Amino acid sequence: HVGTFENITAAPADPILGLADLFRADERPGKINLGIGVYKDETGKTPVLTSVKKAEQYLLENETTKNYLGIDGIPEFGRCTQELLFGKGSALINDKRARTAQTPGGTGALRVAADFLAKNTSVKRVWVSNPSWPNHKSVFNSAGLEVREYAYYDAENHTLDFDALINSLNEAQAGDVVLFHGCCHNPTGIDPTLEQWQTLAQLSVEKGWLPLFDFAYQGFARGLEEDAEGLRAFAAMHKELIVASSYSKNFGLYNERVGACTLVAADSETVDRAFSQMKAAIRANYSNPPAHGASVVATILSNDALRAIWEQELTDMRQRIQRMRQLFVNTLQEKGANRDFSFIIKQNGMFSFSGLTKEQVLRLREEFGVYAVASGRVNVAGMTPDNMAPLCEAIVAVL
Amino acid sequence: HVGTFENITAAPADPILGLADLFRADERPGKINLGIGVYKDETGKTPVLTSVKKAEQYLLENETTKNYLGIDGIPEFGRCTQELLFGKGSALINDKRARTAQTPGGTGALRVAADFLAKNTSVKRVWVSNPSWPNHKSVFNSAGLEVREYAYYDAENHTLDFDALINSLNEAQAGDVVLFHGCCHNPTGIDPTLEQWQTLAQLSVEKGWLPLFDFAYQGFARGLEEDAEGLRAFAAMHKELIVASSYSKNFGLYNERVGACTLVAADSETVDRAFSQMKAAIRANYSNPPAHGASVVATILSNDALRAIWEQELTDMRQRIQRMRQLFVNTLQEKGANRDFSFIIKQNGMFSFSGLTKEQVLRLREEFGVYAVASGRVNVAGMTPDNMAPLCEAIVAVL
Ligand SMILES: Cc1ncc(COP(=O)(O)O)c(C=O)c1O
Ligand SMILES: *Cc1c(COP(=O)(O)O)cnc(C)c1O
Repeated sequence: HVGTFENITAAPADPILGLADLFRADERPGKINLGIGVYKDETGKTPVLTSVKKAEQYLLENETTKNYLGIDGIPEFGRCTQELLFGKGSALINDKRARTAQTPGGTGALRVAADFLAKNTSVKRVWVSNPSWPNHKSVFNSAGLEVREYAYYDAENHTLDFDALINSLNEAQAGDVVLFHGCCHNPTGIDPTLEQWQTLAQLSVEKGWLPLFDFAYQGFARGLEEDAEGLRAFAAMHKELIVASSYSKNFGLYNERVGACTLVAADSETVDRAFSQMKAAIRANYSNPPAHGASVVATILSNDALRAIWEQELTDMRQRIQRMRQLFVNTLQEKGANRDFSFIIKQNGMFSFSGLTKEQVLRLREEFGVYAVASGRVNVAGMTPDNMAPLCEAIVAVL
Repeated sequence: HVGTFENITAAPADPILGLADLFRADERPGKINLGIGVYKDETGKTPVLTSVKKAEQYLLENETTKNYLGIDGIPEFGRCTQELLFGKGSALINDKRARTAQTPGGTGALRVAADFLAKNTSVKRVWVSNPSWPNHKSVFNSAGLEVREYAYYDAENHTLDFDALINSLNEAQAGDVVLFHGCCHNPTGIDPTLEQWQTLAQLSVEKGWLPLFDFAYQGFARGLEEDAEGLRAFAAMHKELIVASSYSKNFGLYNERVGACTLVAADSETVDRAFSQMKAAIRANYSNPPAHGASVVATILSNDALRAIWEQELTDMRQRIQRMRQLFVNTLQEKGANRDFSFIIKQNGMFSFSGLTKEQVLRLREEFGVYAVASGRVNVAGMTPDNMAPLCEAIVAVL
């Protein structure tokens, strides 16, 4: 008989991860990796947060069983997640209009929403920004959903092309899903202003879109509450929406897969009905979520002492990134750059388009050991005082 | 605009988890839970294994980062998993014919395999035993695969109907997937004999099936090596096969979601080619797997001192279940059951069909607070010397 795997086509190379393999292979000393997708501290390390170590020691001393969690995970983890997203006194919580499922990471939350929508609604189309996180298309496609793109990035002024965004979403029908990055847009770091959020919220209601928010970087732009203003503007006007949030970055719990899918409906009776089908899609996927990572988050957010520690560690991460953004611009200037890189200061989060062509990105990698994604995206959190000067010297040399 | 979630139908109750929710709510003090497949010790607790607590202490004091694992997880975890499945000096291992991905539990391993098959091959049908774990149909249906049933259990004699098995499977065409329980068949507890396994291994290669092994209870029938004989018979004869395994139960790591999906192809080139697509299906699902549980398992299996403790803890779990099976049969006769329950002694694992009708199972729950699955499956590992007498008095009362 002929094998079942005989004529399987090899999968293409992942953009972000395909670079990590080429970097680890590079035997040259001093190589710099700006294609990473995680945070690094002043010494180039991705440490475990102090609040997390404390929480983990408490769990080691007090856990008496590893018995299964419910399909939707730790209840306290859900309550605290909804407070972070909507605010302590949100009407969505008091009206019992939101239900939250603990998921393996923000990716798991997007996949659960995709499976839920594909199997239980007439949704057939998801609209994603161009550019966006490359994995968005894979997740919704995995459920058989068509993914269309809407305009976003003005590569001339390094700003949000709001006029083209509206025009490109003209063909988005009622009942279509429109995906928004809550804050720190990946990869451009360009976020709508509060006024622009409100315009989109109003337009979303008139057009009949189902908004889906991807919230992976709460606390990395301006602050916890500030970074949720855009979502809460939608929450105030919409009867229904979906939020896929992640704690991978703002708790440094990347490999513990800590995320949440939050479902909002018109009333308590409708969200409970819908949520039962979301739990069914989780049951047929991974059954129930991993406990350790979410227990840490729940312990920290429910303990005032630990939460004060965590919030300061998040501030330390946010402030270091802004300093590197400023130091990056000043050092490029110091090293003789004629191109204006001021837009870097105006962008939020770990990522920004350097504006380098693929040809310049290629020269950095093979000629200077500086590794960036082919799109020109660079992780500002991968920059340190020790590597800033070599990095900038390389960039200037290819401009 | 009408809502997208307005016309969603509530999901039905899970045959296993819907029962567990009822048990937690029951206020009667003498209630007994024989439903969910979770181990209980002599005191009715589900403790953390001592080896696990020690491994978790090591991790707490030596982990320096939570950085993402690779899509396929911890390497040593994958290596140790293949040794348990195939043996120390397996030809599959030395020939580099096997690839293993760490997955969120055994369920996650099933969904990953299903997603991988539905999107990269011509597989349309999956053959699952009748009866089987209820979630099997849900996992493969959600990936878009049709599920056909083949005969297995002889309800009159309480044994394996090996004739009806071979007959119903003659309708399975080449390229179809046939799911086998590696050991401790859920829910019957009847496993094929080594002679019957070898008969199925030979019939499989002839008809061109794609074997899929669900291995959730390795070490609970007779032993680690002994429980892999059936699989290792297929492995020494097949060019391709898939093994979804779980560490939820033999490590008591339920809520940390520790499993593996192992892919076997004809040669190292085909397996790496197919595995690249499996890693793609994982990326579009949960991205990468949770570390804590798998790290514990790898720490234990790689340290001879810890492993020695774990192997003894697993032996005690296996033996206690066997003692409860004997005690269960002896006590039923003591309490006046008359019917012969000797077949329970010949069944392996946690689960056994009590032979009770759905109506008797219903009476046990409403009238006596004894909670079993509607199929009559009872968890022997939930029986203790303290709850054996009330449990058996209730069963005799409904006979
Ligand atoms: C036969 C079978 N397959 C798969 C599973 C799922 O195991 P896990 O909890 O690790 O997802 C179980 C759990 O009971 C099982 O009995
Ligand atoms: C990182 C990221 C995710 C996924 O986060 P995980 O918790 O690692 O799964 C989703 N969306 C965006 C925009 C991200 O940057």
